[PDB]
Amino acid sequence: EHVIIQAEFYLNPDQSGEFMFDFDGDEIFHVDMAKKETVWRLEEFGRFASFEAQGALANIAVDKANLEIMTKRSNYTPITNVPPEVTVLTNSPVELREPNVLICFIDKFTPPVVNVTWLRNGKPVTTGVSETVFLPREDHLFRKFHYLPFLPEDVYDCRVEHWGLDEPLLKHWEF
Amino acid sequence: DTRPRFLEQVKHECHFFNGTERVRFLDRYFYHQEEYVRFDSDVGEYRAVTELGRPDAEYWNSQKDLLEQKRAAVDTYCRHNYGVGESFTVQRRVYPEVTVYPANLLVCSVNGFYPGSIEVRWFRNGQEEKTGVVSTGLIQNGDWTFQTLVMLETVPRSGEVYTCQVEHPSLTSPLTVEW
Amino acid sequence: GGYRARPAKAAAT
Amino acid sequence: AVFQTPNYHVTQVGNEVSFNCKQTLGHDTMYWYKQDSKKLLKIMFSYNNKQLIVNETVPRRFSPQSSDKAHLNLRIKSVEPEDSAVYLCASSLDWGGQNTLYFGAGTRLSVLEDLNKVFPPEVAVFEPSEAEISHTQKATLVCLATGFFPDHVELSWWVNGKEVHSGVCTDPQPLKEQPALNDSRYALSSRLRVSATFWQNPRNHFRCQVQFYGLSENDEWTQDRAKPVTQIVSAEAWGRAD
Amino acid sequence: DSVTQTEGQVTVSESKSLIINCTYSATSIAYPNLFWYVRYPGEGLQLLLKVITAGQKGSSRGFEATYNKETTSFHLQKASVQESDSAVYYCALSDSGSFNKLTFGAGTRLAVCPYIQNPDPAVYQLRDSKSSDKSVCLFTDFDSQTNVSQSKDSDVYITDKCVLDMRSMDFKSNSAVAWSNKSDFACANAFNNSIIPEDTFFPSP
Ligand SMILES: *[C@@H]1O[C@H](CO)[C@@H](O)[C@H](O)[C@H]1NC(C)=O
Ligand SMILES: *[C@@H]1O[C@H](CO)[C@@H](O)[C@H](O)[C@H]1NC(C)=O
Repeated sequence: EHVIIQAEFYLNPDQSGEFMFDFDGDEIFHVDMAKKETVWRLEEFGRFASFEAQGALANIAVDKANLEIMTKRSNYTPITNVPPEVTVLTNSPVELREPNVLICFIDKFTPPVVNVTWLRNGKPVTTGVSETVFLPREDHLFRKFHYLPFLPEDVYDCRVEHWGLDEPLLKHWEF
Repeated sequence: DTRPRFLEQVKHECHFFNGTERVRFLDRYFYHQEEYVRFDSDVGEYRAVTELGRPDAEYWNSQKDLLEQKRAAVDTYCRHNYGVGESFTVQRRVYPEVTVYPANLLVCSVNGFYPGSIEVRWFRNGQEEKTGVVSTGLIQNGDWTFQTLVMLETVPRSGEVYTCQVEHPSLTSPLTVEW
Repeated sequence: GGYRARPAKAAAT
Repeated sequence: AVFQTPNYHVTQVGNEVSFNCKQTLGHDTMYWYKQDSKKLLKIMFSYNNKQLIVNETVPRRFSPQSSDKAHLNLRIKSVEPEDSAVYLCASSLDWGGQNTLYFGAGTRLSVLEDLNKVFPPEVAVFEPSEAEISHTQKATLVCLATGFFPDHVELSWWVNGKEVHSGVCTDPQPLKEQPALNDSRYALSSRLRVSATFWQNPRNHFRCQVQFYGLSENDEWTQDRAKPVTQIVSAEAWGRAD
Repeated sequence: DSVTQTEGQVTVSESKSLIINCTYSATSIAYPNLFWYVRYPGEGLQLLLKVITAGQKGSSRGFEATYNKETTSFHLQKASVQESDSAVYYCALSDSGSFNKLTFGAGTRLAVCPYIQNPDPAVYQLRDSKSSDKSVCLFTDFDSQTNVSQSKDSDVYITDKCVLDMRSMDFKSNSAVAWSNKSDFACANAFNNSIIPEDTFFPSP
């Protein structure tokens, strides 16, 4: 009926870790390793519950030490890249002069490293966007969500760079 | 970049059935995307999924108070975290916005609802068409909401009144929209 | 209330 | 188990001390606790997989170290009189609050402004009374260990060369000879009771032993009296028929 | 975060019931766990019992404690205390929603006094084996009701009462020692500041 997953990972040699709680596919919260802070997916969540992010940093410290032991066990065999499957979409029916937001959904990929940008008319647009952390999967690949509010002559692309891709993948959405 | 990557993943899964009546706990460790050691509350001890986790299973199961701690995880960890977020996770109810419009085939946009359990039904004049129930499937917006487009393949003739009915656990009665 | 994290155990060396 | 060292140590203000601890439970998390002169237990540090996770506003004076999951050491550079306490080492399965802590025997640290106030105990054994023998058919020997500081002592009775435990009562705490002064010497008593026939045997030997933990052979000693080092001071008595 | 428990030492006769009060004032504890630790004489700290869920109770060695989140208490109880239960009991508090960090109470000292079936109170004078001009006074074989008062003179030294067990004869006795370097000091008046039985034996040396 319900599933709660506490997902953690660490990646070498990039030296980046992450920690989050998943509830039926949606993130409850994650822990920003840089600021040592707990970041809730919804601002309202932080007013109903609490979590000391210190315990998340300690888990990542153990995962980093475990990774070398596992890498040394496997005779330093690397991970084979898996190309992602982007899918752009809008969350509401499109109407001119009425605001909306695009969703560039990256799916089924590994390792968890992506260079994602928003191209408008061939020029990047970095104003007002929002990003989510890497989300876990049953097959242990990853998901991701990007958002861009806008107002519907303008063409919008979602450029995605991944190591498992020979060329940067473009996904177009115009009205 | 040319240099290779190395991935370590840990997942602590709490599986619930009929609330907290039946709880199963999993302590899973992964290398790249391959599980090598796992604790299961049904089994009761650590087991090696692959040959790579055999030392951890042998070493962990021998630690003092380890078996007593993991066997109590369904109570101290799973059933605890279930009640911490129960008010805004298990009981989160957001009512759906239903919009009917075609672009002939009619489209019943159902946006911004939660949770994912939902039922959509077309009605020609009160009969509930079956032929032409093309659905785009349930999709997750990642912001604790869902949406799904439910198209119908029919020729609207004269004063025929089509009805998109929506049934969701947030409501007490079905929601209907017409065109 | 407060959320509790299952700590990550150290691998065998 | 959880082993820690040393058991006792006495040093002057400003010196360095090193405590070492090891646990064989396969545990990931180890702790250091301080028990002040008021028996109040308070955490100091906590390590998880060779890394510090909890520092309870401990002065920079203290320097914990751990290069192995099962080891945890503590070094106090330039000790102060406030550092005189009992330091307990502990270990837990992990840093989860629902885990039991397994504690070691402890390290009793005594920091002094003047090492000239360290004295070993003088031991004396008092033979049973004729009245007690003829009134109860039992014989009690009283041992007095007096004039020692600090209170790092371990008393034990020895009958015919073997350490005995039956019929022994030792005071759980020493008393201060001049309780007005906070640096006062201590005194401790103990009483071994045997049957009158066993005491009236001349071939039986009774010895009160007091193990004292004082200075080491390393520290220098300016005074004229003998350097109060770790030593054993004993008093003995043989049985008498009449 | 603080823990309050029964202050000082508690003296109980054997087979009597015991209650050791403990209350915690969780003010910022998201997930409190309650602990009772014990330190028997000559040993180190060890867990007596613990409770992790807010409603349940833990039991060990005949002891019993109920985590009661409503009165934020964790009182320790036992129906019949044994002489082996004499120890120091510590009430502890941790937050499971954080790193493990134990906040301890001041600790409660328990002294279980046995019953002396055949008391024979007396004060004897014992002379030293080396020198004969030194001596101590021994008050022994008195009932467990008798309380030995500590000295109120810096030159008179009186120890607390002790219980030794001669396990071959299966005999138990109480004893306190008193000595002094004062000239007018005698065993007849050494324990005058205590309430001893009237039939206390004072032999003439
Ligand atoms: C992202 O860009 C950086 C340049 O700063 C590059 O080194 C890295 O390989 C890129 N990653 C991907 C997945 O394209
Ligand atoms: C589900 O759990 C409830 C208690 O929360 C119980 O009353 C009910 O019978 C359970 N249902 C089934 C099918 O076991």
